Amino acid sequence: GIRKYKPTTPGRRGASVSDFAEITRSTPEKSLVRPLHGKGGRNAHGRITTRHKGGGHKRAYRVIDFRRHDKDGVNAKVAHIEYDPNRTANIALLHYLDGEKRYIIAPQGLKQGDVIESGANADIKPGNNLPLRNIPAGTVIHAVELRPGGGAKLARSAGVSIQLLGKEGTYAALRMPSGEIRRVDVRCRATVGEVGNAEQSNINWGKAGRMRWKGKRPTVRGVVMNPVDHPHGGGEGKTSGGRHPVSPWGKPEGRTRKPNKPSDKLIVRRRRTGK
RNA sequence: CUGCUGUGAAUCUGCCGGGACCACCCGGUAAGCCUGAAUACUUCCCAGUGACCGAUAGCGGAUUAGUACCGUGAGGGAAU
RNA sequence: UCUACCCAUGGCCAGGGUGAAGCGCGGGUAAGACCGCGUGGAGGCCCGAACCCACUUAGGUUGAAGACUGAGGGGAUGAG
RNA sequence: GAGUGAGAAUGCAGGCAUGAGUAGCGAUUAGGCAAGUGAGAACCUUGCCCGCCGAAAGACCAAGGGUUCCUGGGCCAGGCCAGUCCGCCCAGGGUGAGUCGGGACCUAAGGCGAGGCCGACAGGCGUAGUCGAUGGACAACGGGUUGAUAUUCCCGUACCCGUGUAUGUGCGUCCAUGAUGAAUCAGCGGUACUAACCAUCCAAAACCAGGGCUGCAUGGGACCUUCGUUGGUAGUAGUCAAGCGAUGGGGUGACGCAGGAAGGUAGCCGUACCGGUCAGUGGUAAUACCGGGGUAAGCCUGUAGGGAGUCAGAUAGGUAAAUCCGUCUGGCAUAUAUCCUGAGAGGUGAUGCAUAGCCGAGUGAGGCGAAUUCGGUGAUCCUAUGCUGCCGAGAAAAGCCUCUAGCGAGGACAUACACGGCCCGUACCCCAAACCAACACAGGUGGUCAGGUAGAGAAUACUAAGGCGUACGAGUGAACUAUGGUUAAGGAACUCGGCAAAAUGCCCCCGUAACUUCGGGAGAAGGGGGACCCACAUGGCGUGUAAGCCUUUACGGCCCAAGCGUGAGUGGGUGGCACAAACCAGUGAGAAGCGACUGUUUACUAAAAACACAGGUCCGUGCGAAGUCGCAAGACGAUGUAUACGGACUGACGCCUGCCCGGUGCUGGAAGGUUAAGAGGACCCG
RNA sequence: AAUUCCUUGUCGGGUAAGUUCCGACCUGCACGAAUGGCGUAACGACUUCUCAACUGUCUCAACCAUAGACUCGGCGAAAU
RNA sequence: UCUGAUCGUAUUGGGCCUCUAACCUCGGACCGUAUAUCCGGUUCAGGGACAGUGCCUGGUGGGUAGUUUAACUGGGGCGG
RNA sequence: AUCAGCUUGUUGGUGGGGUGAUGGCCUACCAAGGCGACGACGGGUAGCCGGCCUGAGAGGGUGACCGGCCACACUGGGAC
RNA sequence: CGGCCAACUACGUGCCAGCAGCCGCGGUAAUACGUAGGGUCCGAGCGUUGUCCGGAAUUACUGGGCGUAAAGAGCUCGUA
RNA sequence: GGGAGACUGGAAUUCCUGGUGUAGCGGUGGAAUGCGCAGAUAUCAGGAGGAACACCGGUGGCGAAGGCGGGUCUCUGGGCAGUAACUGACGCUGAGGAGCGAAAGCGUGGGGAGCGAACAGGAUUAGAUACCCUGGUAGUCCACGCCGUAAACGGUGGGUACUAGGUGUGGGUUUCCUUCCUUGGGAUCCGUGCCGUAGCUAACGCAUUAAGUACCCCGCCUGGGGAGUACGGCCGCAAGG
RNA sequence: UCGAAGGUGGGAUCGGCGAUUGGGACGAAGUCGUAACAAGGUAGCCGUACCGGAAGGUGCGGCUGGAUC
RNA sequence: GCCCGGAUAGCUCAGUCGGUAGAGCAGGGGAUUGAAAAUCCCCGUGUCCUUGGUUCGAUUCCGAGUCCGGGCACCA
RNA sequence: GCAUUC
Ligand SMILES: [Mg+2]
Ligand SMILES: [Mg+2]
Ligand SMILES: [Mg+2]
Ligand SMILES: [Mg+2]
Ligand SMILES: [Mg+2]
Ligand SMILES: [Mg+2]
Ligand SMILES: [Mg+2]
Ligand SMILES: [Mg+2]
Ligand SMILES: [Mg+2]
Ligand SMILES: [Mg+2]
Ligand SMILES: [Mg+2]
Ligand SMILES: [Mg+2]
Ligand SMILES: [Mg+2]
Ligand SMILES: [Mg+2]
Ligand SMILES: [Mg+2]
Ligand SMILES: [Mg+2]
Ligand SMILES: [Mg+2]
Ligand SMILES: [Mg+2]
Ligand SMILES: [Mg+2]
Ligand SMILES: [Mg+2]
Ligand SMILES: [Mg+2]
Ligand SMILES: [Mg+2]
Ligand SMILES: [Mg+2]
Ligand SMILES: [Mg+2]
Ligand SMILES: [Mg+2]
Ligand SMILES: [Mg+2]
Ligand SMILES: [Mg+2]
Ligand SMILES: [Mg+2]
Ligand SMILES: [Mg+2]
Ligand SMILES: [Mg+2]
Ligand SMILES: [Mg+2]
Ligand SMILES: [Mg+2]
Ligand SMILES: [Mg+2]
Ligand SMILES: [Mg+2]
Ligand SMILES: [Mg+2]
Ligand SMILES: [Mg+2]
Ligand SMILES: [Mg+2]
Ligand SMILES: [Mg+2]
Ligand SMILES: [Mg+2]
Ligand SMILES: [Mg+2]
Ligand SMILES: [Mg+2]
Ligand SMILES: [Mg+2]
Ligand SMILES: [Mg+2]
Ligand SMILES: [Mg+2]
Ligand SMILES: [Mg+2]
Ligand SMILES: [Mg+2]
Ligand SMILES: [Mg+2]
Ligand SMILES: [Mg+2]
Ligand SMILES: [Mg+2]
Ligand SMILES: [Mg+2]
Ligand SMILES: [Mg+2]
Ligand SMILES: [Mg+2]
Ligand SMILES: [Mg+2]
Ligand SMILES: [Mg+2]
Ligand SMILES: [Mg+2]
Ligand SMILES: [Mg+2]
Ligand SMILES: [Mg+2]
Ligand SMILES: [Mg+2]
Ligand SMILES: [Mg+2]
Ligand SMILES: [Mg+2]
Ligand SMILES: [Mg+2]
Ligand SMILES: [Mg+2]
Ligand SMILES: [Mg+2]
Ligand SMILES: [Mg+2]
Ligand SMILES: [Mg+2]
Ligand SMILES: [Mg+2]
Ligand SMILES: [Mg+2]
Ligand SMILES: [Mg+2]
Ligand SMILES: [Mg+2]
Ligand SMILES: [Mg+2]
Ligand SMILES: [Mg+2]
Ligand SMILES: [Mg+2]
Ligand SMILES: [Mg+2]
Ligand SMILES: [Mg+2]
Ligand SMILES: [Mg+2]
Ligand SMILES: [Mg+2]
Ligand SMILES: [Mg+2]
Ligand SMILES: [Mg+2]
Ligand SMILES: [Mg+2]
Ligand SMILES: [Mg+2]
Ligand SMILES: [Mg+2]
Ligand SMILES: [Mg+2]
Ligand SMILES: [Mg+2]
Ligand SMILES: [Mg+2]
Ligand SMILES: [Mg+2]
Ligand SMILES: [Mg+2]
Ligand SMILES: [Mg+2]
Ligand SMILES: [Mg+2]
Ligand SMILES: [Mg+2]
Ligand SMILES: [Mg+2]
Ligand SMILES: [Mg+2]
Ligand SMILES: [Mg+2]
Ligand SMILES: [Mg+2]
Ligand SMILES: [Mg+2]
Ligand SMILES: [Mg+2]
Ligand SMILES: [Mg+2]
Ligand SMILES: [Mg+2]
Ligand SMILES: [Mg+2]
Ligand SMILES: [Mg+2]
Ligand SMILES: [Mg+2]
Ligand SMILES: [Mg+2]
Ligand SMILES: [Mg+2]
Ligand SMILES: [Mg+2]
Ligand SMILES: [Mg+2]
Ligand SMILES: [Mg+2]
Ligand SMILES: [Mg+2]
Ligand SMILES: [Mg+2]
Ligand SMILES: [Mg+2]
Ligand SMILES: [Mg+2]
Ligand SMILES: [Mg+2]
Ligand SMILES: [Mg+2]
Ligand SMILES: [Mg+2]
Ligand SMILES: [Mg+2]
Ligand SMILES: [Mg+2]
Ligand SMILES: [Mg+2]
Ligand SMILES: [Mg+2]
Ligand SMILES: [Mg+2]
Ligand SMILES: [Mg+2]
Ligand SMILES: [Mg+2]
Ligand SMILES: [Mg+2]
Ligand SMILES: [Mg+2]
Ligand SMILES: [Mg+2]
Ligand SMILES: [Mg+2]
Ligand SMILES: [Mg+2]
Ligand SMILES: [Mg+2]
Ligand SMILES: [Mg+2]
Ligand SMILES: [Mg+2]
Ligand SMILES: [Mg+2]
Ligand SMILES: [Mg+2]
Ligand SMILES: [Mg+2]
Ligand SMILES: [Mg+2]
Repeated sequence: GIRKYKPTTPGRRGASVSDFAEITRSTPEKSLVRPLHGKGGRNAHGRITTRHKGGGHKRAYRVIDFRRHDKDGVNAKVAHIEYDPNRTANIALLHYLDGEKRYIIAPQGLKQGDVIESGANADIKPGNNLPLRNIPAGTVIHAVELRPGGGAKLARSAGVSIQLLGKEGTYAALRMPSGEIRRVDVRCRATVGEVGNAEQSNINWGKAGRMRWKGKRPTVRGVVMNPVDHPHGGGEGKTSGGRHPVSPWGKPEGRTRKPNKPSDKLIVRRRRTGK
């Protein structure tokens, strides 16, 4: 759920925080943690290539299993649900009967002690991962591969899910969280369920400093820059920019998907805008 | 004459040049290679010359001179 | 090697206030909501040194200083 | 034949005038006298005083500097005066490490980068690697000594890596003691070649206007075959048992922020005891006063605190194997049981070292040397990489431990003796005239120690240890300027404006409005008390010794007179103009505009109403995405996946956000009009 | 009106006196709904107006001390 | 053979559906390789004569670059 | 009730004081009580009664004179 | 002296001047206006205003109501 | 069809994809905006998605009222009859108070087919901020809160006893006639309708389901307007109650 | 010690005036529509919401205190 | 003040070529109605602001004057 | 279909 802060200070008025109710353990698996460091939005040239990044809390990477392909038939039990800094969803530590320990995105409703299984023979129960071929149409799924063996790429953020609409030949038709309908190979893997932590979107961060903790630097509006800095810059007093809205690099607001991408053959229709 | 991109021949009745192009004459024999001398220059070494300078001149530098000193640095840079 | 921003790894923030959530107990009820009393120690929270700023004013203005000094001023567990 | 004629280009170089014997001589501490030295003394030396700093202007470092350090000498440059002095000049001397700070150890960001990929060339990136501390690991403390170094030399006592010899205990390759487990022959049931048995489904050919045969398909039991069962051979021959053990596997290393409480110690304040003083004053001979009232690492011991279940069977998940780790099943556990970890107390180290004083004797060296108990207070240091809470969820590698793989005939451990322990730094300055500042410059410079009395305090006042008086002085009641001080009566009449001053200020009680997002507003406002002495008081509270009580007798527990410390209140008295006494230390109230708020900004005339902000909407983006850097490769976005990411405008919150798609963008469409190169090649011309 | 030229608009309030300020009117030169409109508790070294207290800001200036100024000795510039 | 309607044999262009073999894959596995999210090879699984990239060509193109933007004038601008 | 909470000598106790007398009447200590929708605490109005006026009565209104109580004596306080 | 409510006609103005407790009377023929004659009720008094009760069963105890006139809480549960 | 949760079914509207196929479709009192000719409407197939549940289905059932209808399953409330086994007046009502409470509306997050305030055009008209037409946003739907009103009506407060009958219908019991046919008929208990006596009512009407005859408790009225308004207060995010 | 009057302070509460501004009632023969009463020419009314010079219009749910059949 | 555009029926607006003055509303007379309004049918209404000039002829093509809308009156 | 007022 969401816990609302009391208005004891201007910075806290209106703000809220996760109740972290699903969290069972406060520390990660040592053997599944890798180091991570901040990039500040700078690339190999040391140039800022993504603005508004830097200054966030230090965090470590939990190795998430996005393939789940080498454990068909080996059941696992959910040992813990824990917080991950690197994504909106929570993560579930699985103990396989192999004695292997792996992290997976925690689906909605998955509790400690549940049994999870993988592969063609698995039951259609939240957290079970199996080829789309064996997933009946109409089911809600997440963490879907784009290419067989490529690893889960779609529907990974907290609360999101994909609906498997149907199967025809080698392809399954999927409705994306965005609403776009697209085809994927039926050999591609998916996990049954929605993604957990769906309440996170309702959090009111409350104050500038908390976004700084999350690594977001301030965004200066174009209209308050000078012409040399931004096409919207300039003018005496307040202005609307003095021209059609453009990026800081002058690109107009239009479609930016490249024409004639090969994936255009797999896309049935694009998302609808302003429905 | 020559680069890149397409297209793409004939072995002497051949082919290529004679300022679009054609004919006729003339010259030559492409898509293989090598080649001394006459020409250009002087960090450095030797022997000399000047209706050239003679210490604010002549080299930035006749004197610890690319030194002292200035500059983060590239670099600037004396005076005796 | 100034300055702007970022990355990694360390350090620093006298003293004094206020009293969030949570927890516990007692009222209250059919159970609650709710209400007292503790415990608790939250916060770009409060007052205020170090420290970081530079709001007002006087002096300096061939300065002690190519931007400073005195007197007050702001932030001071944090976007430090 | 000309580098041939200067008065001027805010011309250039050198020398030198004018201003002028003028302005200055660089803080907010301050010097004085006596004596000495010397040609010369306000400034040098010594003594006695005075003053200043004392979270520093004291003490120790990093960075930086580079001989500035010590001794002797110098005094025509330098020092804002003089100079016998100097951070200046000259000569000589001075820096000693297995343990300190680094390397020979380890990695972070980042750098470089074998091959490599990309790029006309130049080059751009980057893999394996290899560097790179601000972090990880790793062995020493106290005292003494030189003119100048000292955890480095010496003394005392330790600790950590190596090497050789000797001696003594067990452990063994070959001998042999213990230990397991596998091939194969032979006696048995369900897989199951294959011909059939049973149940069930279908119609080629099909009869007639529903009926049969045959074949096909599926499931069950059964012969061959094969797998499994249990008798022999085969513990026959194999294999394993002493240690070393990874470059490989697994643990640990291994981590945030806030917040106490508790238990300690350093330090400080007293005190038993010890040594000693009479400071020419009215009183004060021990009753008063002054000085001591010390001592590390290490090694014993294992308290407060914190942290943990253990054994057995199975396993190939851990890029091979595993007795290790992980996982799953069983049995036994809630104990002050056991073990790990760990402040401190105590013991030892220490018959030593050190010290208040006292001898003589002055160049200042040397000898002798007392007491050393008990309490109180108390850390920002230690237990603590702990514990509790929270969300923003908090390096790596080596090292260490363990596991096998693999090495193995020799090897492990203990004691004694004799030895090795490399390289670089080490002087001195280091909040400063020795670093950054052109200067012996009121600026700047990270870290470590933190005495006392007032006090909440690292504020502030005075002051101890220690360090300074810091480099022009001497005079003098001018105006005037600066910096402080006081002011009759009036009290904003000043002025653009209460600018600047003045005022308020502390602690404990009482008492506090509109409005509100119910948190606030609020220290709202307004008001009362505060000194000293005595009594209550041989009281209350903290601490806690003797005695006493309990016990799991120990580094136990309970209680506790005395002793020490310490408020708060009540009553009475006493003194002043004043009791927050000095220093220190909110002015308050009513209302409007703008911005919600804490923040950010024009280094050096603007700090704001500008920027940011949490919140909102739109647009883009389906994934080496969109966007951005790049010629590319590649990178960031993101080890993210539409509850995400980028861009645009708006800017907490409350109530709301109307009409226009003609213009110009953006999105979609393609029936018309128009339209490139490429195709075509009529006809015409030479 | 941080927007109003005319304009010190007009009326009310505050003052002995108010081109500023507060409340209104609407004749909006030339407001207006995310270059958001209208409000808003809390917050401000922002800007504006009023009051209490307080004062050398003033009526109106006087006196004291220190650093310069001034005198003597030493050193000894500068712009022009 | 011609006004013109048609069928099959060639030649040659346009569209559309497929196929695999060029080409592509930051999809999997394996090897070079002790080490290796580089790179290369092998192979499997997908795209596929499309895409990408040469050359030629028409658009969009203040994203960037070089430049232009007169004179007269009772100062210049505006007007003329 | 368009007035829901009020009270700290306030509610009770003991030892004193006080009065003609009982009693927080006063006082020191001790206990934490007392009064309230059977309207406490507030606000408004009013001297009360025998009676009078009206009315079939019940009731409504009223308190001049006469008679009984109470209260005050320019306003507020005090005692002798 | 219209009806309540005892007591009527003429003249004068004609929605004027005026009357009135209520309903209502005055618009050139008024028993309601003004005057006169007559009449009626009271009489040293008669009228008017104010005030209270009655009529008012119109706060209904005696002594009223709530389907449609004013009036059943939107519906339950339950405290005194 | 009393409530709650979960899952699920088909018809139809809309959209999408693809055939077939053209030039009209759509709409009205009559038209026009509108949708088409870039391939609509119509017709066929497939897909998506949301909302409401035809027939059964009634002046019938259940619920305190508001209300409740596709199916299935799970959890759960009330009512009625029969039997008198049990308790032994434990009852009734209820100022304040608490809870529930259509639709609209409000907050946050989803969803959005159809419908549709506002908003556009078209038409009508003197005008037409309407009625009619074409579109169309909040909303209507879901999750969790808030709001607390309706002609929330039987315009009829709750409990109890009594006072001619007749006739429908829903849920139980029982006696007879007997085929044992059974809507055969009777009696009885509990609902729900119609019609009618007595009695009541100003009348209309009510009439064993009272507005009759009586007892207990609550709420409410006191001429029409001003006004269910102002002020104060309480509640609410606001609207407002 | 207690203590009238007096002083100071921040609030309670009851009123009066107030530029400007809200609605209410009444008034003669004014202006604009025609919403209600008949099916009042779109049945009316109730709650609520949005809109419009005004009456009022429209949506959602409700009522008959609704005509014709 | 400078530069534009205006000025036509009672009102609001077209017209322009040098040979014109036309629309909607209002007004007047009929019709419809018991009577108004709405509606329907016949009618009337012009220095084309003033002013001079060109021309055979001016609403029209020039210059001037009055009145009225727009864009400007700036830099120290 | 339309049909306001006195
Ligand atoms: Mg790099
Ligand atoms: Mg951004
Ligand atoms: Mg997370
Ligand atoms: Mg968010
Ligand atoms: Mg911004
Ligand atoms: Mg700007
Ligand atoms: Mg630009
Ligand atoms: Mg502007
Ligand atoms: Mg979006
Ligand atoms: Mg040629
Ligand atoms: Mg050659
Ligand atoms: Mg010479
Ligand atoms: Mg020279
Ligand atoms: Mg430079
Ligand atoms: Mg240098
Ligand atoms: Mg703060
Ligand atoms: Mg700054
Ligand atoms: Mg000066
Ligand atoms: Mg300062
Ligand atoms: Mg201050
Ligand atoms: Mg302050
Ligand atoms: Mg502060
Ligand atoms: Mg904090
Ligand atoms: Mg010359
Ligand atoms: Mg000369
Ligand atoms: Mg000269
Ligand atoms: Mg001179
Ligand atoms: Mg002079
Ligand atoms: Mg002078
Ligand atoms: Mg001087
Ligand atoms: Mg000095
Ligand atoms: Mg002397
Ligand atoms: Mg001196
Ligand atoms: Mg001092
Ligand atoms: Mg020296
Ligand atoms: Mg020396
Ligand atoms: Mg010397
Ligand atoms: Mg000298
Ligand atoms: Mg000198
Ligand atoms: Mg690296
Ligand atoms: Mg590289
Ligand atoms: Mg290379
Ligand atoms: Mg290294
Ligand atoms: Mg280091
Ligand atoms: Mg030394
Ligand atoms: Mg970790
Ligand atoms: Mg004496
Ligand atoms: Mg010890
Ligand atoms: Mg001793
Ligand atoms: Mg040293
Ligand atoms: Mg220096
Ligand atoms: Mg200095
Ligand atoms: Mg101190
Ligand atoms: Mg200090
Ligand atoms: Mg100095
Ligand atoms: Mg001096
Ligand atoms: Mg003086
Ligand atoms: Mg004075
Ligand atoms: Mg005075
Ligand atoms: Mg003044
Ligand atoms: Mg003045
Ligand atoms: Mg003024
Ligand atoms: Mg001031
Ligand atoms: Mg002051
Ligand atoms: Mg205030
Ligand atoms: Mg006195
Ligand atoms: Mg601000
Ligand atoms: Mg603050
Ligand atoms: Mg601020
Ligand atoms: Mg500035
Ligand atoms: Mg400033
Ligand atoms: Mg945002
Ligand atoms: Mg890209
Ligand atoms: Mg936009
Ligand atoms: Mg803005
Ligand atoms: Mg387009
Ligand atoms: Mg004004
Ligand atoms: Mg005025
Ligand atoms: Mg105003
Ligand atoms: Mg604007
Ligand atoms: Mg808008
Ligand atoms: Mg806008
Ligand atoms: Mg704004
Ligand atoms: Mg400020
Ligand atoms: Mg002086
Ligand atoms: Mg002098
Ligand atoms: Mg192509
Ligand atoms: Mg340009
Ligand atoms: Mg050029
Ligand atoms: Mg010009
Ligand atoms: Mg001019
Ligand atoms: Mg011009
Ligand atoms: Mg007594
Ligand atoms: Mg009275
Ligand atoms: Mg009566
Ligand atoms: Mg009579
Ligand atoms: Mg009565
Ligand atoms: Mg009466
Ligand atoms: Mg009545
Ligand atoms: Mg009744
Ligand atoms: Mg009624
Ligand atoms: Mg009712
Ligand atoms: Mg539900
Ligand atoms: Mg179609
Ligand atoms: Mg169709
Ligand atoms: Mg009840
Ligand atoms: Mg009630
Ligand atoms: Mg609703
Ligand atoms: Mg709304
Ligand atoms: Mg809603
Ligand atoms: Mg919504
Ligand atoms: Mg409710
Ligand atoms: Mg109601
Ligand atoms: Mg109803
Ligand atoms: Mg009702
Ligand atoms: Mg009844
Ligand atoms: Mg019945
Ligand atoms: Mg009846
Ligand atoms: Mg009745
Ligand atoms: Mg009313
Ligand atoms: Mg109301
Ligand atoms: Mg009110
Ligand atoms: Mg008024
Ligand atoms: Mg009507
Ligand atoms: Mg109607
Ligand atoms: Mg109508
Ligand atoms: Mg009606
Ligand atoms: Mg409407
Ligand atoms: Mg309706
Ligand atoms: Mg200007
Ligand atoms: Mg009319």
